[PDB]
Amino acid sequence: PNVSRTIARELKSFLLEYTDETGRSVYGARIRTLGEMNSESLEVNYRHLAESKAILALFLAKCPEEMLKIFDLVAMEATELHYPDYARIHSEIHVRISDFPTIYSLRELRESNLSSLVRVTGVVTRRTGVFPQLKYVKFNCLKCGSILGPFFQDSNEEIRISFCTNCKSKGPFRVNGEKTVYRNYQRVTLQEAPGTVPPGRLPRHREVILLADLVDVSKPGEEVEVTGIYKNNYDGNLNAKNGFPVFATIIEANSIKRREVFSWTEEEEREFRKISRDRGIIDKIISSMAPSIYGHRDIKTAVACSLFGGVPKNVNGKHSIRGDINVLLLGDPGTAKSQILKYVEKTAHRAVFATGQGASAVGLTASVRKDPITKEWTLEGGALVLADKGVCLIDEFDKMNDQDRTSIHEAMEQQSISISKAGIVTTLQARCSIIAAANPNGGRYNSTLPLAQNVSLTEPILSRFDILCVVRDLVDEEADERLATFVVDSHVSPIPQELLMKYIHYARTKIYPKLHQMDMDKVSRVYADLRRESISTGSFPITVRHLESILRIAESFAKMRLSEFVSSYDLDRAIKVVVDSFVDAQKVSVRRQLRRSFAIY
Amino acid sequence: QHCVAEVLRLDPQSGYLKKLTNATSILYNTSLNKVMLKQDEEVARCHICAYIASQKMNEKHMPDLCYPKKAKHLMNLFRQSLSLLVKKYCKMTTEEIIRLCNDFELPREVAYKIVDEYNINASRLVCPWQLVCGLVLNCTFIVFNERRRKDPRIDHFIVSKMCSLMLTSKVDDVIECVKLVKELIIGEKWFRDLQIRYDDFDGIRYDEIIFRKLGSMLQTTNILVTDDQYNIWKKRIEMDLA
Amino acid sequence: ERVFQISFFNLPTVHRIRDIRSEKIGSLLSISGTVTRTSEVRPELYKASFTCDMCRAIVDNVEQSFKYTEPTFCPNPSCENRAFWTLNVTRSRFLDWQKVRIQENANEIPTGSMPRTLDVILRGDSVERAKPGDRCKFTGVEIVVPDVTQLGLPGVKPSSTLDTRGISKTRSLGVRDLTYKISFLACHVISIGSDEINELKEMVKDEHIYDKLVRSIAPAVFGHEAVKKGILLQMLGGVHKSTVEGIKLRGDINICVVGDPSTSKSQFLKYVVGFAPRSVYTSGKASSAAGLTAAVVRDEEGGDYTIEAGALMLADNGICCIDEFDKMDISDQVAIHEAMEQQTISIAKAGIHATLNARTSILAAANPVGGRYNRKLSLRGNLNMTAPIMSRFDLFFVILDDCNEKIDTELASHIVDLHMKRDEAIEPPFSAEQLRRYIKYARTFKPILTKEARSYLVEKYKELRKDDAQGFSRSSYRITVRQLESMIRLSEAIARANCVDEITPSFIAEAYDLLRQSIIRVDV
Ligand SMILES: Nc1ncnc2c1ncn2[C@@H]1O[C@H](COP(=O)(O)OP(=O)(O)O)[C@@H](O)[C@H]1O
Ligand SMILES: [Zn+2]
Ligand SMILES: [Zn+2]
Repeated sequence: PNVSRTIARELKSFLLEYTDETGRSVYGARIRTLGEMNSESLEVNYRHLAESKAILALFLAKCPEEMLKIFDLVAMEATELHYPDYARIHSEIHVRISDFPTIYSLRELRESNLSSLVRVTGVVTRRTGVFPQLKYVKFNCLKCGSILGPFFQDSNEEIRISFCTNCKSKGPFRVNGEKTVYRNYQRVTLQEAPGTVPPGRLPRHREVILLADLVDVSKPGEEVEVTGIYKNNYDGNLNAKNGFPVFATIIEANSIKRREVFSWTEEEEREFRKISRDRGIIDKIISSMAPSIYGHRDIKTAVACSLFGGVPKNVNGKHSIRGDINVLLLGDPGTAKSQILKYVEKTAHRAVFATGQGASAVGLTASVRKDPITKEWTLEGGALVLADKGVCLIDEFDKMNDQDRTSIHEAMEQQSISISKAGIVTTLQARCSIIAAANPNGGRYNSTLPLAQNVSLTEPILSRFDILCVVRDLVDEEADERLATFVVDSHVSPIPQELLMKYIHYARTKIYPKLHQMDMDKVSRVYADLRRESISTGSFPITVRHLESILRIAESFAKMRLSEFVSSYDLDRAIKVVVDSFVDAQKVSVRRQLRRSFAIY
Repeated sequence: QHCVAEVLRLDPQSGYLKKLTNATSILYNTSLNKVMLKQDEEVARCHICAYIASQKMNEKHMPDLCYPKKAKHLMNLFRQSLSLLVKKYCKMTTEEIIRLCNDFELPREVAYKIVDEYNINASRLVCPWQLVCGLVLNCTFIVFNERRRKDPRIDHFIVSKMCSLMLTSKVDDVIECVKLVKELIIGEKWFRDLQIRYDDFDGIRYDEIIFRKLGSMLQTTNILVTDDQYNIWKKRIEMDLA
Repeated sequence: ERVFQISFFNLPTVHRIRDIRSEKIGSLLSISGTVTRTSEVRPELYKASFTCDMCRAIVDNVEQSFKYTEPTFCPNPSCENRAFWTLNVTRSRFLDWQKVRIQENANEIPTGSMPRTLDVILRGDSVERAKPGDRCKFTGVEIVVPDVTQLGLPGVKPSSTLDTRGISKTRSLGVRDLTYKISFLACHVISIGSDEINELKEMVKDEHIYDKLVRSIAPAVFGHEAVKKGILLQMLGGVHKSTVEGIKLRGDINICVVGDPSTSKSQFLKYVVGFAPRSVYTSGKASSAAGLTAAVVRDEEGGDYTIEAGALMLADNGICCIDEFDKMDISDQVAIHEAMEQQTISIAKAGIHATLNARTSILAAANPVGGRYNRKLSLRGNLNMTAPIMSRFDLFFVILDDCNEKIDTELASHIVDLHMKRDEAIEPPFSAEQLRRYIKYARTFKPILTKEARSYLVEKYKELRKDDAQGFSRSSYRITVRQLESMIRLSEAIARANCVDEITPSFIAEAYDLLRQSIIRVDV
């Protein structure tokens, strides 16, 4: 149809004089922002030109891949009157659409619907390539040492020439990749939402193509809304068709999203400092850390120290100190052990939920792995590797063999891995924060024995844990009265977690607050004190490991408060923590240490 | 649109350019809308498109527009869908000698002048290869005096080029080809305009030759060399250490 | 503007797949079988244009069934080679497609036998009436198709060749080999395998119909009421929606039992698989998880892959009755754990990833280590299966025997009376017929709590944990909060079992006494 005359003038009328509220030319903003941005794309809300006139959508629907022809050129028209030499730079424009109401599944597609506007739902998985393919073509001829002019390529074919401008010769032709111009092409997988596959049925799957410089706007595990068109694929080698002569189908999709990049502004950090300096945030930290369970405050506090990370240093590049904090929990499975760590995975920055064998992301090591695509040898590392700045969670630490244990040992020992396999040798940075859990032998903790005697762990990696917290059966009435009430009300002051991760994102950047040697020889004093009081009634010692850790906790709380340097009356908190850490870690014989080592409270 | 403006502004090689890009747009549109018009390589698809768009607006020109098998096919298909000098008495055209002049990448104005010369005075001839040979040679010697003034390696390369473009091992005939046209074309106002433009006057400037010939000794026969010459020759021996 | 479909249903005769020979060709013939797969909708070549290779002359016709390759006639025949052609896509008509894989049913099978299978293909608007893992009764005509799989086989092989006799002077023989399979098509298919209002209005008005429904569900088997009760609430599901975050629940419930052999555990399985709408009996041992869960194709028959109909993927809104629990592998219990932890699954192979969903409610079968369950030890040292899998279980049962002669005598009486062909010994309140519709009513009743009730639930859990106060006696598996959510989903199930909305403490007191009874004591 040659009604492109009326159609073009009236759609450009739409494009220009569009007014909806307050006489608002909404798309002038779009185009001027585009030209500001060196942008290649532009969006147009379907609902309003559909409100005005819908046989727009009809002459679209009959052949929408031919409805394009006026609109891309119209973009350049509006562009150059507001941005000369843009057409010089950006050779061509694509467009985007929004707000289309019709819905189909990935299964509901019928022949009556294709070659028309299609709008689906699903999930982007198995992302492959951002490969380049052609849009402009020139050549290297042999019978003459010269070229071809510029040529646009269709949506559905290769190209080949036998004419030449010098003569009608079908000489050997070859493309000049060393001069041609290209664009972005993606092949993408797309699958239905399993939260709604009805009873018994299975979910179908499809394949998707993504163009227009919109590649890598997606990642595995996202809910997506591609609106587009639909068609077959005459990809040659088709006369070998047994059965009936029936063909695949493929989408070309234009619009794309991810619903169904954390950073700090001026006021966002203004308020951070405002609240950090004002009167002891930390009670409200543990009030707002993880309301999954009402639970208990002590281990929340321990892992709050584990959150922020302290400060590492080296004495001129030697005698290193670890700034980042470790933890270790244990106790009967009847209570919530595998909850808040996954919460923390949801709440941190560059956290991970790895695991041992079964329902794991990776095997907690690094290895020369294949890839399903084209046998790409790669070097993945355990989730420890991923958060060399951050943290690595684990559950069921016990359930490990020789080497998967030696690895974590190496990590908390020298903070670096080594590999001696496969024509490749290397070390890395494993300065990660460790968290874990495990299960005691016999459900209950066996209160009447020490730790390594009760649980069958080994010590040398056990020593790295500044904290080793434990609970057991909590047996009184009030335990029931609170926990049953909460767990039923699940189905019958504290600050946003967004603000809290944005605080740590603000914290690991800026503050490296110091400590002033003002009254620190009390360290030397109370250390020597309790290091003797230990032998006074106890079996095992306490060692400088603990002291170093208390200092790391001190700077931890410094980063927490966000103060400029150490405060004295918070070393009380740090040392109290390590004190009542060693309290519960021992026999009933320690019951005298309960009375002795309280003066340091 | 780039390629459209390219092939559309390929015709020269006010309302025209505008109406013709619009024409090709809606033409290509109409041709691709329906499922009726296929197996048409885009290799060639903006040419009788442009010819009929010439046919449409107001004035059309059969020459210099189509400038082949399927040219006719697609036309109907769309239109339904809607030595050299011993050779005696040779013949030539506009574009034959546009080629033999454009081989030096000379402008087209000089070529049009030789064409006018021909089509007025190609009447009483024996062989036009001589006349046009001499013509384009005395275009080259007049416009290319600069590069030759500093590069005497040119005059051998150029004469060798036109010696074998017209397939001879003997050349003194070419010498005659130059001096005879120079005897002939010697005194026309346009030739005059070119000589004031590109300033040969036997290959030498005016403000020099008049003192060469009126009767002077101030006449500068540049046996000596200019100052900038030495100013730049000194750099070659500056680094003589290496 | 017109294309059509037709079908003929309610034929008199059935033929199994083995009951089909080479004389029913082009014949309507009704078969019934079973499904293991579906496949991908791919719209089909009904009509399609072509065009001259030397002009725009289009032909809007099609060779349709097979021979889909070449017309001859041109409108303007003047051509050097009018034999071959071009094509086009749009001046065309299309219609949907679908493929399944059809399978024998168990109740008709021979010895020394596999469920011999073969392919069937659909067309038109009657599609979407397929389904995996279900019996169906098809009807269509004995469509067939070429094949080369049948090579390497004995005897002689037909071959086609044009004639070169009577005409002469005109692989040059143009020889094609021809050898086929006997697929099938379907004109129409159905899913094989009122005053009921008054029926059920009369049944509901009683009070001890609980006990009736209890006792009526294994008259084939003798006693062990707990089995009856648990199975009767197993089909009943708990409300998985009662959250706000979108983090969710495994709304249904799960079961297992223990007992020495020479026991009637498997009778219960065979019952419920002989009753259940959706179910399966399987090994417990002789299985890879590639059998339980779905191992899938890698791009075979040219077209794309398709998720296999998983066995354990099945039991949507139902059960996977599995015996022989103890001899399970390492990885299968692993996979099971992954299946139970969430109500979701993740799969991959050849780079492909999956994601599925289900709410499976397992009942299965324990086998102790030596079989002998030492009554004075705890559950764990005898069970031999790791903690998380031993956990997630709302329930455990034990069935162990002893000398009681009065009752043993009547038990043997029941057994030997069962060797009286179809005797009246199983006289229930009623049969499976009304039971299934009663279930389809009751599954969706959706009960409600009250403040008095939950306030009493709390104090009763207090007393419960206070039995772990002096636990370790009447204790072989100890207390946690799994137990209380288990109890709550059980109250949900049991109020649905009552088909009434509001539950009271008296009804949950049955669960109180139950879990009080679910456990084992030991010696001083
Ligand atoms: N205090 C609690 N409040 C609510 N739910 C709890 C509580 N304690 C335990 N749970 C539930 O019981 C489970 C305990 O699991 P966990 O002991 O972490 O398993 P594992 O020991 O294998 O890691 C949790 O998933 C949690 O949902
Ligand atoms: Zn060539
Ligand atoms: Zn023809």
